[PDB]
Amino acid sequence: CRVPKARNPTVTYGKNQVIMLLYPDHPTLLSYRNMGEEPNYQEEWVMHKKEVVLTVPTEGLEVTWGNNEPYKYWPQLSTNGTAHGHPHEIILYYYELYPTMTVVVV
Amino acid sequence: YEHVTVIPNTVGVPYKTLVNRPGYSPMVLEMELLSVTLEPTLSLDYITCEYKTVIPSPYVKCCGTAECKDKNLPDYSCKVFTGVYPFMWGGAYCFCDAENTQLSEAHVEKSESCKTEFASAYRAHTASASAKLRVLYQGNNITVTAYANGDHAVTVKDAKFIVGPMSSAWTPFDNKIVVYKGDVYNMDYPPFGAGRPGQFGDIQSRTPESKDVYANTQLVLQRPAAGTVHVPYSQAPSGFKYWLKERGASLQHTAPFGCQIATNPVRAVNCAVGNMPISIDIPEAAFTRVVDAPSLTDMSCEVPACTHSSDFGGVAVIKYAASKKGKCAVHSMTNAVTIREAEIEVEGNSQLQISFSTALASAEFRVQVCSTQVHCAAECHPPKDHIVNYPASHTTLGVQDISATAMSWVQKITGGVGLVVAVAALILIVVLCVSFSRH
Amino acid sequence: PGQFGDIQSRTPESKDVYANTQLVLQRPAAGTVHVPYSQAPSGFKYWL
Amino acid sequence: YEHVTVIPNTVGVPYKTLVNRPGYSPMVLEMELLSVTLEPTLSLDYITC
Amino acid sequence: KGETLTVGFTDSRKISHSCTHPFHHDPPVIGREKFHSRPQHGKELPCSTYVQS
Repeated sequence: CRVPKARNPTVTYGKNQVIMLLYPDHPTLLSYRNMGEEPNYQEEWVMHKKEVVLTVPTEGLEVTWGNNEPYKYWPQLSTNGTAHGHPHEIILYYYELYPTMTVVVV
Repeated sequence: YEHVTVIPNTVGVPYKTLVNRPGYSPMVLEMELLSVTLEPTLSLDYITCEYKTVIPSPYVKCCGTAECKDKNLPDYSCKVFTGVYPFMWGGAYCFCDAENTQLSEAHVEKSESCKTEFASAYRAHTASASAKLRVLYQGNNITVTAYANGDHAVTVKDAKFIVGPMSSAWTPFDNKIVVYKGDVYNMDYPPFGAGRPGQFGDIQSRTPESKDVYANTQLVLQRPAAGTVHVPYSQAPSGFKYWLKERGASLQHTAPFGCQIATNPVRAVNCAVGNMPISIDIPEAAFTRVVDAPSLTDMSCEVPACTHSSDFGGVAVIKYAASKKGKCAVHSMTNAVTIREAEIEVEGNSQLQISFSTALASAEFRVQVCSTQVHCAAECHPPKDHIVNYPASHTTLGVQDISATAMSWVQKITGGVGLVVAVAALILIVVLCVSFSRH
Repeated sequence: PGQFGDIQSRTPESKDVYANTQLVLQRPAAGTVHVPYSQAPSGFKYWL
Repeated sequence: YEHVTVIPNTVGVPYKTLVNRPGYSPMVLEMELLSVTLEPTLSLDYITC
Repeated sequence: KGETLTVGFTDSRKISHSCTHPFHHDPPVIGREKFHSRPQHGKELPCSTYVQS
């Protein structure tokens, strides 16, 4: 049987975050899983234009939109702070990348 | 020469292994998993499909009394109703309107559709894990396919490859699975012959073609409407149809470690779990003696740019003086920095350019080239982008110890505090020494 | 794309038109001669 | 790469800015205002003659 | 889609005959999208049909 493929979503990125704007014509299933030990599978049906914000773990996130082939996303070690320079710029750099270790070590 | 290394089971990621055979120039082999398949052994328990209810024309016996006998059909039920006075299109069924009875019977059979639309309940055991590996050997791209059990060696280009056993026995498939068409589900399906009405497995058979059918539909015959000959009943709707509507997500969408699930045969593909030992028997022809190999001197390294983008965002340029024209292997001496190129060409007095990937905020590493090493370092910048569609080519940062340079602030503070302690300790020691001598 | 102002012009009669619809052409299949594409729906209709 | 600068509103005087994008050769742009117009919105009160 | 099914025909006397019987009709979803008609462009998945033979 022939089945439709939902329109490509508009995608923007944030820190460890993927933001999608969905454009369904008809009810479309959206689902995603983590690619690590605990997939934390979640799914929802979307019957209208919607903005969905997904969190991306270190191991990466896989997202399936309708009948489209799945998308895979991985985070980069981006910062608003910087390495080197002033001591406070260095702490911000490491805090943003490793907020758990930074607090414990400091 | 037998070379043994271990690589991660992550698929689509190349790994570099350095072959070190004394007396010969160092060689680097590049290996990448293209596919890893975990194929479980299955044993069919039973088939679940839609049932059909069979109802033969009711026997209407007026004036006298009807009766029936027990039958051995899968879910047979029989009842006789009294006081019935049914009508047909042309008038009353028969002469007398009193002391009449109707005999109704019904049973359950597997639908003809069970040959096409059904779910198979399997028991799963161990998996015959196997993988397809890409190897860069002597500059050539070759592939092998073998079972990941440390056996079934495959020889290509006179090189014998042994893969496995797998470091992990983990599988996305549990002991009891159900396979609809292209979908596989993990569910504790009921024991054969113990199915329940309105639920998956309400009707069961060992094979699609079998005549041995179990059914539990709670089929109950009801009294017909007055003046009619129809046969009413109360029966639970097929549990197969309910299951199809309530299947939920299949393992293809819910499995851990990014496993891809395929059927016919049932298998898990490219699960990022554990690692895979690889043993290669390398022909002597593949080794060049250090006396025959090119030798490099007066080597130095600079880094025009470095970004820890996770995609070979670093570039390094190494100047060398070669004794003669030839090829040299290149390998990183640290796990923090990975070099994209496995080998380079050297001629006369020139420079080579290589790319690298690191998680380090500042790169400090040594690069090994044919019988020589050069120390190379530079500050690295963060990427502008937050998200990518590929896995990092480098390894993790690891335990703090590899943090950014220009960390002299840590040493200055630690040293400043340590110095204050050392001085205070000395002052106390001197006073204690004087106090000790005095009595 | 998909938002109010996805298509803009200074005046109703102007020939100077800005557009950002993320129009992507897709491959045809099964011997057909159609020209499939993926494009964000008008942000004007969505806004309305 | 988004580069943000501020220049004086003096017209006919060129200003240069350096674009520093790590990993790439430094780029220099030159900007000059040729004209700046401040056009007030007016509402007519009356005509006298 | 509907909740009832009606079938009928015209008689030799030009009299209409029909029979209405309750029936829940709501076909299963094939794939991950709910559509009301087959598209010009799309993907193909396994399904079951009745053969015209």
